[PDB]
Amino acid sequence: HMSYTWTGALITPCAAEESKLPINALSNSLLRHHNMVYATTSRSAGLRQKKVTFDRLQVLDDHYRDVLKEMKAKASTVKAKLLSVEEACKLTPPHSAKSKFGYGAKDVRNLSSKAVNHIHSVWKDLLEDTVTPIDTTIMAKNEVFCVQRKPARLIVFPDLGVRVCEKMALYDVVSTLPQVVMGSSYGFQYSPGQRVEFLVNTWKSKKNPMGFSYDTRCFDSTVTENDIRVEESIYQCCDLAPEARQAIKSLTERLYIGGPLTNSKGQNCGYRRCRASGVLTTSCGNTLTCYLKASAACRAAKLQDCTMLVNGDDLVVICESAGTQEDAASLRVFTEAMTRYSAPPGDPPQPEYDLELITSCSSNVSVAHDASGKRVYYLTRDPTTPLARAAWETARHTPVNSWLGNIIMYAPTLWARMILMTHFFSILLAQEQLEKALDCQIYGACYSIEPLDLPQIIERLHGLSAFSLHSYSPGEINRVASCLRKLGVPPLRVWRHRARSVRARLLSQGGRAATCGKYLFNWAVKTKLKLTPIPAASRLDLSGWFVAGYSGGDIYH
Ligand SMILES: COc1c(-c2cc3ccc(NS(C)(=O)=O)cc3c(=O)o2)cc(-c2ccc[nH]c2=O)cc1C(C)(C)C
Repeated sequence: HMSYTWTGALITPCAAEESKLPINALSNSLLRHHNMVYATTSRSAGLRQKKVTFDRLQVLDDHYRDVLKEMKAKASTVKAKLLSVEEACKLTPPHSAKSKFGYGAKDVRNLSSKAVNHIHSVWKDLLEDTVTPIDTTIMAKNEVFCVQRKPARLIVFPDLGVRVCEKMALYDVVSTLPQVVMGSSYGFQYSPGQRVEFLVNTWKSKKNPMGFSYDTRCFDSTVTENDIRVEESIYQCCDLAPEARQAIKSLTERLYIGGPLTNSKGQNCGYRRCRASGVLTTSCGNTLTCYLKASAACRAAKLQDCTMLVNGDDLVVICESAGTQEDAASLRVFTEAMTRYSAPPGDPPQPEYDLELITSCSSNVSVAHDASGKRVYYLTRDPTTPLARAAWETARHTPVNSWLGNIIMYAPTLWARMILMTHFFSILLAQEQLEKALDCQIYGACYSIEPLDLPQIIERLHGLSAFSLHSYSPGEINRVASCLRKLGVPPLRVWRHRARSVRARLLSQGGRAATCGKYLFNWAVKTKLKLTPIPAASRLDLSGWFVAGYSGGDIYH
């Protein structure tokens, strides 16, 4: 029961790959330790192949079937709709990988007769054939990190025509089913502020709280045929149109369970028998499976009052403590149950008795103070990877602007405000590109956003307090200052000086640029301006922002 089998053919790139941090005239103003930053390339794909390839053994007990029965009872209350070709076309990212059959993402988005006719023939084939394995492309992802080198992560995806069909059959399912099945445990329904609120309220709801994050080693590879069939039985609980049922069965049999792996040059690389990382159901499938195995493992370990928080393969459990030493033994049993369910740990989970010490989705809760001096909880993270990616983005245009996604998601943080906002607004001002829409990712979905709209976006997600936070915690300040010394990033005092200039330059432009100066950089001036609700923020359509996760799902909003 191997996750993969391989032919020996290489995982090949599509274009030139850079591993060394590109340098330009702007680089040194952000980061001096250039050799610390690198990008993964297809050169390390062979090492990743070794890591992801293993035998999976699964032992399913009564706790597993009991949780699954409860999940199916909730899933049966869901009604989902089939999307039209046209509706599914419009969810396609403008730079999504082109089809092998003579059309691309822009042809799909424009509803070109050629794209639409091929999609209809792919759909008809799904309904008529529920056996033939569907082809997939295997690629090495090019991602930027700081040293201490990771081999490239792999991406496995079917053709563009298949991806549009996945949307038609399952978009409504993967967007609505997880919150119904998992309720408040479904992480992707929350904005960062709502996630903090859920974590704080959960922690407070326990008499003697204990919390831990559970890291599964190579989660996609641990996903078995059983897991993928169990996910399909959950989707099948929904009230569906007859064509959607048939398409879901077909996609499960032909694509989700497994299939051949083809490199960018058209050679057969091998065969997958685990989760494909680049399908519509990757996020929903991972969330459901992680929640199922973990809820079952909690009952096996006799963990009292376990509240889960699940986002794909990312898991946080908050429960009642049985005493520090009993909690450590309880965690070893939870781990043994997860292992029998084919979800062994990367790092062994550690019990935590301080909410701020739990790391989940690379993040943690911290505390600052608003303008009135009131304690305010917010989400932060170690800024090393955001800063390594900002350095890359300073010298190269990339398909996804991580700095923009990081400013959006981490707007209240000391590091996003003082460094990311300051640096990138300075760059945009110099290029007169404040109005230019840029692509970013929020919970795996793609968005096109104008930097000029950041004050309204931030107000809507985090509230006006995101522009007034001060008196950050010593632990947070120390982590940021340490990260800056390690990367050779100028100290926070330099950023304050630069921000005063960026603020003045923005205010000088007037209009929307002045609003950016006023709201984003009020922290930089000694005599602070009174920050009132931005009229434009109320008009924002932010409906599908925090509904579901779509990592690898090829979604554009
Ligand atoms: C939910 O966790 C997040 C996540 C977050 C966490 C996460 C954890 C696990 C997975 N796993 S998977 C591939 O199986 O779906 C997928 C995801 C995912 O898509 O988004 C992502 C961000 C984020 C940061 C910067 C730009 N864009 C973003 O989406 C912020 C938060 C916080 C903790 C701040 C709410």
